[PDB]
Amino acid sequence: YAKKRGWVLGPNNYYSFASQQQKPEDTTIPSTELAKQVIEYARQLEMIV
Amino acid sequence: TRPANHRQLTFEEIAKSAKITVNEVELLVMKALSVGLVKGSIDEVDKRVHMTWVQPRVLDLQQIKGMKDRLEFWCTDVKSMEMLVEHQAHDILT
Amino acid sequence: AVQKVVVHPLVLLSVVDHFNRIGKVGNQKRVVGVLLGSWQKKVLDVSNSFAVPFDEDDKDDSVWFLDHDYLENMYGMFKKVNARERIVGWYHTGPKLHKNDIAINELMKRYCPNSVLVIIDVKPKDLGLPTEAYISVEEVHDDGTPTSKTFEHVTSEIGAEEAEEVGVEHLLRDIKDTTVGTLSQRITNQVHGLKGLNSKLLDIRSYLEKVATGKLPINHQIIYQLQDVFNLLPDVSLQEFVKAFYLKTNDQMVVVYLASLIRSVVALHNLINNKIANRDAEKKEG
Repeated sequence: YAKKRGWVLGPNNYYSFASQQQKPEDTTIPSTELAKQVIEYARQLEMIV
Repeated sequence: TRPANHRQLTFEEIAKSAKITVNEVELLVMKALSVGLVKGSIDEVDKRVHMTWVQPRVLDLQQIKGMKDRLEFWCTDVKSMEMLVEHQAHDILT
Repeated sequence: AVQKVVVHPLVLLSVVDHFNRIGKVGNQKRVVGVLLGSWQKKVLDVSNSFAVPFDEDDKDDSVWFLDHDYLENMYGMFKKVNARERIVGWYHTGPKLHKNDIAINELMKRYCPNSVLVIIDVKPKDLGLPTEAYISVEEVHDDGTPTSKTFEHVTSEIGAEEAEEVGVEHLLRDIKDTTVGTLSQRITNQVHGLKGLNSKLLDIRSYLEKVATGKLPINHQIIYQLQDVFNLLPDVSLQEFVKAFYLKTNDQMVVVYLASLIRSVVALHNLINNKIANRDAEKKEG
């Protein structure tokens, strides 16, 4: 596991790499696809005509 | 300098640029709000000043260039979304 | 101190009349007449108007002739038939205005103190472009720039009267555009509401790249008038929009959820009553 992956034994301590990202801010990706979902409602509130 | 990206500026940047101490940055911005050069507010739970700049002026051709590129981005984003609306709702346009 | 003008839908028809009252032999390609109005308090109103013989030579572009005697009689004739209407200014057509319009204006200010002009469009009518009005103002220019006229713009609107609006609906008779729309007129109001948007935005960069090159000299007036557009558009980040947008979006999805529930029970009941009436006429025909 030390030669393939990380887990480097140093001063009697392993070190596994780790992070995280952040995304609550994007109202923009539910802006385009929601606009598609609202129109395809109103497309189908008519058109069997 | 920052085109309204993160307009909430902290005390360190004013104290560095205006070479004024930290005990005078609050008296400095109340004088600016008194005159009418800006209409922002002051927060001290993070020691950061919110800024809504309302007093414009002259600029050079160098700020004209990025203004057009933001305008060209402004042009191509609105036109692309009209093409998505015109294609999607053409059958109910009439 | 003019807020806006109100152009009734009668006077522009008289211009389209007088645009055709000269085009049989005239090559003037502009129509100049006298605008009559009813200045009430602060908003301006235009009820009736008329025209006047006017020519203009392209050479030296400073020669003009107005008929004052025809202006004195016919306005005096209108006062006798209607002592309500009076002068408010003048009008001319053609998008490209000639430069006698200061010379015409500064003469007939002896009639009207707050003299006003209205520019209409007879041929440029394809896109969304209404009539246009300016105002007679006299300043130097800005601070230290040489003196000129600088006709300032006053915004314009269209308003009819009671018979002037009901008589319009009887004339059209072709599409008639009913009130509150059934999802088809409303989306097109957002379609061609946006077709005029980028037509303005293409026009801003066209003048900007004209002056970013530097052919025509700058006007500082339009610079900060453009600069407060870009640093006053909203920026949607957190807890001011993304919280508060779903609070009214997940609100309005509850009431259209009734439309899912109710309309499905409507057509189901119409299915039951037909399938009862079908099989009972079928079982009793034989």
